[PDB]
Amino acid sequence: GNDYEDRYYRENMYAYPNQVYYRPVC
Repeated sequence: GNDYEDRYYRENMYAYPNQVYYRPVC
């Protein structure tokens, strides 16, 4: 399985945040 922070690696790279968003900083 996997257990990260919020739940999974969502606070890193799940779908939305590729970097921050991706090109724009957010």
